[PDB]
Amino acid sequence: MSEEKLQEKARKWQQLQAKRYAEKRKFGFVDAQKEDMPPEHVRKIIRDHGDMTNRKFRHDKRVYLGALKYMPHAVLKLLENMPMPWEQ
Amino acid sequence: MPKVKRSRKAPPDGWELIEPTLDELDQKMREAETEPHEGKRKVESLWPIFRIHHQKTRYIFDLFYKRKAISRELYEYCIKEGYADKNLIAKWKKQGYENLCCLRCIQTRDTNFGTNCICRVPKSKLEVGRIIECTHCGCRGCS
Amino acid sequence: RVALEKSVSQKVAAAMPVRAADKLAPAQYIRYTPSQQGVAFNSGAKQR
Amino acid sequence: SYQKLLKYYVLNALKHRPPKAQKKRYLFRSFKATKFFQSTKLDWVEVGLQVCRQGYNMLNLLIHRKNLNYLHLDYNFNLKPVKTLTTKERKKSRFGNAFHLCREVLRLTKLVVDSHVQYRLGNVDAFQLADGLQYIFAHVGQLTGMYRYKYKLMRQIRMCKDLKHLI
Amino acid sequence: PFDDEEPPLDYADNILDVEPLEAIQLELDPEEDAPVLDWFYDHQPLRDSRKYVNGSTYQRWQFTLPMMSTLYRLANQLLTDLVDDNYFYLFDLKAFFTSKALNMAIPGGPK
Amino acid sequence: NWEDADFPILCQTCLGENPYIRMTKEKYGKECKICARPFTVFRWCPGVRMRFKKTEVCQTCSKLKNVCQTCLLDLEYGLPIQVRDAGLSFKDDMPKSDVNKEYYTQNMEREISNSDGTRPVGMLGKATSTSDMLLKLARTTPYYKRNRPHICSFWVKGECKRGEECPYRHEKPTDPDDPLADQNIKDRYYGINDPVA
Amino acid sequence: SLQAPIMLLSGHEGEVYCCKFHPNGSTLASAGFDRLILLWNVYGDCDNYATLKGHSGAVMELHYNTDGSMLFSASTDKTVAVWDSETGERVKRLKGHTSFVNSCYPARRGPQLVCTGSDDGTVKLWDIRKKAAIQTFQNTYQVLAVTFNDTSDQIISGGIDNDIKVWDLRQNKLTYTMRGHADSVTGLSLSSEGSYLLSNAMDNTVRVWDVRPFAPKERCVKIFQGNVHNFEKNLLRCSWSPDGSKIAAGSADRFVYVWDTTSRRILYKLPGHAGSINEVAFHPDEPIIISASSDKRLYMGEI
Amino acid sequence: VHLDPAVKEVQYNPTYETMFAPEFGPENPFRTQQMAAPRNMLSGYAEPAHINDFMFEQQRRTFATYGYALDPSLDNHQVSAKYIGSVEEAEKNQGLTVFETGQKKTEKRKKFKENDASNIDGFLGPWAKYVDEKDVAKPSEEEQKELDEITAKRQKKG
Ligand SMILES: [Zn+2]
Ligand SMILES: [Zn+2]
Ligand SMILES: [Zn+2]
Ligand SMILES: [Zn+2]
Ligand SMILES: [Zn+2]
Ligand SMILES: [Zn+2]
Repeated sequence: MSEEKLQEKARKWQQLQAKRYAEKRKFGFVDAQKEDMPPEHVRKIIRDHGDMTNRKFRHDKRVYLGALKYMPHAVLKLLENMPMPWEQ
Repeated sequence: MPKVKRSRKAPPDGWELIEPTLDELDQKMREAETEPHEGKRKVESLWPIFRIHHQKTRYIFDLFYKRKAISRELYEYCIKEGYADKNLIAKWKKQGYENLCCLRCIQTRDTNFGTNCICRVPKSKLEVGRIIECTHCGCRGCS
Repeated sequence: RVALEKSVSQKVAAAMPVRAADKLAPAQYIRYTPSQQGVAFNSGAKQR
Repeated sequence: SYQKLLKYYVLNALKHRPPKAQKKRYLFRSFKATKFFQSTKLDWVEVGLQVCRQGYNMLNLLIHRKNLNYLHLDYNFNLKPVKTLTTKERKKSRFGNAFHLCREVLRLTKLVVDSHVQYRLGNVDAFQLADGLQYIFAHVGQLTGMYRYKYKLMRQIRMCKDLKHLI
Repeated sequence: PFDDEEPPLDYADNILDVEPLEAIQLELDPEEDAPVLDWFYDHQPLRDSRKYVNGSTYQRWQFTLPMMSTLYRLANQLLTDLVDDNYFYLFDLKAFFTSKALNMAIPGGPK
Repeated sequence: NWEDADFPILCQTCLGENPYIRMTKEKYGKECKICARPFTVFRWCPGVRMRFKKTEVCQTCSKLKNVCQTCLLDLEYGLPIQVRDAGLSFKDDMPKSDVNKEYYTQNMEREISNSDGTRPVGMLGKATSTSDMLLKLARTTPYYKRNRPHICSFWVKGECKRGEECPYRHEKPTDPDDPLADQNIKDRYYGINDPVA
Repeated sequence: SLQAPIMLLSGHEGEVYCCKFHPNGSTLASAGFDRLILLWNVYGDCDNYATLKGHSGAVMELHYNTDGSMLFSASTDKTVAVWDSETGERVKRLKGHTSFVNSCYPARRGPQLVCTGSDDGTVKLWDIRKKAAIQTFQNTYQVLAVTFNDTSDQIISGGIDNDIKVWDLRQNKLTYTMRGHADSVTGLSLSSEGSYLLSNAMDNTVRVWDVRPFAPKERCVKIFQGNVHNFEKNLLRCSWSPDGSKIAAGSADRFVYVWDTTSRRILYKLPGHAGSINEVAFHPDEPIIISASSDKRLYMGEI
Repeated sequence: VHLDPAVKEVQYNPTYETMFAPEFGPENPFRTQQMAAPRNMLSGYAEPAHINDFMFEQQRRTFATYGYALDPSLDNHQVSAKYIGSVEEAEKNQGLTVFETGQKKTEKRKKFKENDASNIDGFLGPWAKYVDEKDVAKPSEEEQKELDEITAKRQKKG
């Protein structure tokens, strides 16, 4: 057809093939790594979730009980990294 | 009263001109840790932590890549001491990712459908004018 | 033997619940013909 | 003590079947591939205080879910009844070796962590911290009571006495 | 250490701001313990030095003979003076296996 | 038993106006509101300003009574169960008391699993004889007003601190001085005293 | 029918963009989105043996030589790798496009030549011995499909301008234009005789065009229907039977259409394909059809 | 004209004449819209598609942003293509998607910016609120009183 419509069809094929065959969309693309969080996040989560007697966090009351079956393992790593009397 | 350092060597050269503000940001973080949740939702009470962490990291990032006001040594001291985030900076140096909130808001393992948050969608491609508050972060449009 | 080994594996999966805890991303598509066609119901289509 | 430690070395060396090459499992790599886990970096004393609070919360959530409101788990992991119990309440609240063994593991970890906490508060010393940890790992059978809920730990406990005679 | 009815202390206010203490950390001679003194009491001592270990996985170490000499005379209190294993003639592993296979004990050995 | 089925049984005014739908499948997420045996929960977003609906009852409790799993209305006509049973017969007689309900559920599920898995098990022969008055009040266009977020209970007390970011509606709740506002789940399911019906 | 009823060829992790029959026809090699090319012996038990890696893109176009000794395929990263059928080693790689290579063809008979087309709007002629482009033909719109005539004089290119273009190797000029498609052309293929070229397009119609010294001048020789394209915008390729009697072309409706060469009548329309079909190929001796699709599986239909 | 209507999974390679000829005879009158449609499990026919992720989510977000999309049906009324949605805005905006540079560019909203991270209790990088739209939404002048009435009517029940 007209030159403007062919230009529009070319532009909306170039953008499509650009975003559809991007290098972050290949077959064995292992996506990015989970990174370190600010240390205050877990601190305020433990501070707000107190003795678990607040009503607001009652939906997490189930989850904590399940975490009981990993409390031996969480003990082991805790004592595996004890800091060595020459360390402060 | 200040942050206990873990280097025990003296801090580098230009330390004394960035310390009032770092301690003022550090005093600001200790406010947000101790705020009681009352009229703050369960996810909303963690939003100030990510905002102040963004701010501290942005401050060192501005003094080293924009203003050139700090050497490599003082820069890498602030990263080691926890004033700035090494991984958040490495994303800000990428091409599209330059006002990113969090590392949660680009993590695709954290979402149901394996995607970023709507935080990261350009406001021109929402085309509707809807208001956004990211649940991870509180952000309204990084990208 | 192929039919019985599958049920064997499904019974044996209970014995160790999480040693190398599970992994899941076969996110898939299904093409569905609603079978209660209306002019305005899907929006405008036979399938979804 | 030296003779018993020699016997332990010989029993280690004798019944050594080779490592039996398996498929590697990586529990913590499968936890942080999920959306329910994040990762940070923290002081060891802070994580130890966290682990003690979490285990305390787990054990008394197990108590409060079984409606056992007449029991009390104190902060040093002693389980005591609040009142005098009936026969039915005593038959109901009898725990097994799992609950008590996990409770005593948490008691030992809280002994270690509170030693580090009274170090980091500036209350004790560094040398007295070392001697306190040495007493903790030499006297588990006198400071915890783990032996009552699993008796085979005497194999460990005697061995620690042997090391205390060795050193 | 803490009483039974005492709630556990919060890290963020009781411990977070306190300077910890002096550690134990023996004073090293700056001339005699020279190739060791800069790094000997760090956590993972020579970790970010590519000449002595690889990377941050901290898996393979490569030291120099002055370093091994200094680490050897720092550790004399925990080591032995036995140059050859002829000391362990009847007192080694296979001898004790022969003793367990029979009813024999060794006068300084296991029963 | 469990249920463990793929792709729920949905109508078209609950499944949304988008032909392109994302839903999540949770394996044994909730229990049935009727059967109380746990099933596979499917959860999607219907449209843009909608509510994130999810399936409420089992595949089995929709096979027995020919309804959608979330709105509990007919698949073919789209009317309440008491209306469709009024325009037909009522010979199911599912038990409402506890042990009889689970016994009948086990046996009818055995009858389902001893068949193909495609038809209404008892409603088919009475579903041949149709086209009563119920065809003359069936809704032609989708009623997308169900798929709509709840009244903000902080805004009713005048304390909605989210304001414009709150996804819940800032509009009138319905007057409780109304027969149309009681509406139990089980009353709508078993065809007993449904005021809409 | 030779030992083939239907079978099933699997192994692929992504859509199978192309597959061609061994010049001999005894063996086969396929490749697609998986950046892997698969060779499965057609006869006996149909099992692959040699895999050819070395592609940082989608092995979009896959081809064979008249002999079939040398196989060359075109990837999406703007680089074409040339691999011999025997020993499977990247033997001659030619890199001259600034964008994705959409397709490639190898000249039969005459001294070795290779043509490529890409999203940069250019068409390039390669001599496998030079490690450099011989000629470059700037179009202006993205080029999707390219083939040589049997005389090795002309290059036939299909783009997104709905117009098949013919290039003269000596003049380096736009010799011919073909009108007749309403939308982008996705796949071109010459008859074994040189006589006719088969085209698929987004205009909903399979068109045969005749290329001859003496041409009617309006070369819409025949039109066939049934082949559907949709929102996936997959490149669609079509093939001639060994004797030129049958025409196969893949579709996005998972149906393997095969019309009659002389009467333009749908001879076959086989199913058994879950996802859109990307290429259909004919065995050179026997009536065997290899269908490749986005469902990552192959079938060996026997007629 | 040669093969059974539906059993499934033919072992030989069929012909177009031997599988797709229509069934002879009249339809039975003993089936409804649900029973006459080739349904798979009580509500329609569900089969595993293999649509590209990008194109699917492109059309999905195009509908969710505007209100139109292409048709993902296999054949439908036989025809190469058509659009499904609010069809009037498809040909208006030439059928663009979200992933493409738009035609319309006007009326952008205004918000704060203090991107410096130097002024404490003044920084808001990407947490910047709009200047026009505002927080807590107290309802109206009569909405409050009628909500007080409806809560009072709730109080007369329990
Ligand atoms: Zn964020
Ligand atoms: Zn976000
Ligand atoms: Zn953001
Ligand atoms: Zn049910
Ligand atoms: Zn419904
Ligand atoms: Zn609200």
